[PDB]
Amino acid sequence: FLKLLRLLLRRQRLARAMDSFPGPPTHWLFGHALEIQKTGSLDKVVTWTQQFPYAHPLWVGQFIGFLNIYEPDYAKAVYSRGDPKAPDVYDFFLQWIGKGLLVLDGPKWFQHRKLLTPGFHYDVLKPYVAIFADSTRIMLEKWEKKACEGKSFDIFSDVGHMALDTLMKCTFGKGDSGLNHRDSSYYVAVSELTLLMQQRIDSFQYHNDFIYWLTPHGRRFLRACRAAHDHTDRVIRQRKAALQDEKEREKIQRHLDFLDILLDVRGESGVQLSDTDLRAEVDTFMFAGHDTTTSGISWFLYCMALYPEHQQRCREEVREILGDQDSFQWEDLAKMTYLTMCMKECFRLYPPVPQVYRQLSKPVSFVDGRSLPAGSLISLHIYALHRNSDVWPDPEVFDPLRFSPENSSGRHPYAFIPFSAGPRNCIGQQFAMNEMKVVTALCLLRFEFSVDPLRLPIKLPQLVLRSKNGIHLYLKPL
Ligand code: HEM
Ligand SMILES: CCCCCCCC
Repeated sequence: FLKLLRLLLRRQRLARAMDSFPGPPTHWLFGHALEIQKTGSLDKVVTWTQQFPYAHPLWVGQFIGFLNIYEPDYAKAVYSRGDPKAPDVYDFFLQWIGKGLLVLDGPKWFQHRKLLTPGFHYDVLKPYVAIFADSTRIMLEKWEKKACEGKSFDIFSDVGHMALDTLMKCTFGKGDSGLNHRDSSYYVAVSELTLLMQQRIDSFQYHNDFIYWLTPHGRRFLRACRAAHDHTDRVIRQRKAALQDEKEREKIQRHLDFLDILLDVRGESGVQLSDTDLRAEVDTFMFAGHDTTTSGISWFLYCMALYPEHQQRCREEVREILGDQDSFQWEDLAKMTYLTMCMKECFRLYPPVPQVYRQLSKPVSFVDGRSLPAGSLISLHIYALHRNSDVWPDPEVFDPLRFSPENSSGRHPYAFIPFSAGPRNCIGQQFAMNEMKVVTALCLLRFEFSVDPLRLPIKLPQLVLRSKNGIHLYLKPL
């Protein structure tokens, strides 16, 4: 009883705050869940976006109500203020990545953010360029054999194994050994975790913790959680043991990679992390550092396939930059200006993270006079934001030149936020951008990509942006 009364009072509170915001009709039980759970609901939200300027309410089951926002001023008003993440959504992370940097709020988040930000300084990243090329070459060898077999194949999983391996070699001290059967067990568990958690987000019956853990869904989730934790436990043990080597420990001790910072080599961290805190940050970054870039690369190579003229331009840019070099140098990534424009245009139409959430700790007033109070829930729809017609002429049209120096000089700084923005932006953005430029550059020099008209990708939200049917492409070796 006590709890049910509070539940209805919040229900009425959240609803009243959004009364100045008209929105689509709500089912009496599911709210908007039934539209959201359909294939294509990202595009149905885009249509709601045209019917309701700026923002519109959004309900999952008549108890939780978000304000879906999709206009730059509205995005800027919230995502510049470092309000906490929406606990109704991010609490589902807890059995999986825990209270790591993505879930933390408040001054503990800033401590860890201060702690981990040196791990992604460009001097730490320069050596990673060589690792990116090695791991890509391993993937491209597999691909030259499949290609000569004549059938189209899904590239997503191969890109993921490659991304996972390159993430661990770069930021977790993995040695030259490479992928092992156990690494694929981790990869498969993330699929299950992001599948199930995305469905929990859209399924209000699964919201209550007590109930969820009794369902087959929740038990499946907790089996996957343990599988992920077995992986991160080994990676941690392995690096503590490897630092017991005299040669190795002397060597590490100017700039430290991600996992060594956490392990507080050289004592300089100035913060003491619990084992819980440590594993949560490893869980968090092991996930965020490969799931996202897998989506980005895979969707990019799809966009290059859809648009061979752009693909050929990118192929010629990177070919001139490489010359007779054995491999690209960190300095070369800046010259890939046109590849970067296509990559941004890809992320506009195919954002690797299409939706994020906040819970306002303070009120906010928007550019049109409407406002919201503290305690309300914000749903940043990056997908619709990037297709906003008031901001992007011909939104569905792929045009890399949208991101030329001239055409972006007066860009609203919150129009194109695939890595978010404000204090809770992506810590890994330049790690990711660098990885993806090196991988896709080598991909284009080695293969020419075309789509499969029989198996065109369908967009599938899954925390990051996946495909219902993979990304099946045809490859020509060169
Ligand atoms: C294509 C690449 C990437 C995309 C699209 C992406 C997207 C995002 C987004 C949208 C956020 C905000 C989270 C929210 O609003 O809830 C974010 C934050 C973050 N990303 Fe990424 N990310 C990328 C690459 C990376 C990489 C490479 C790593 C790890 C090495 C990573 C780790 C994280 C973490 C830990 C945060 C939280 C930072 C904080 O709260 O201070 N991301 N990312
Ligand atoms: C609720 C969706 C958030 C996904 C964040 C992923 C961070 C890279």
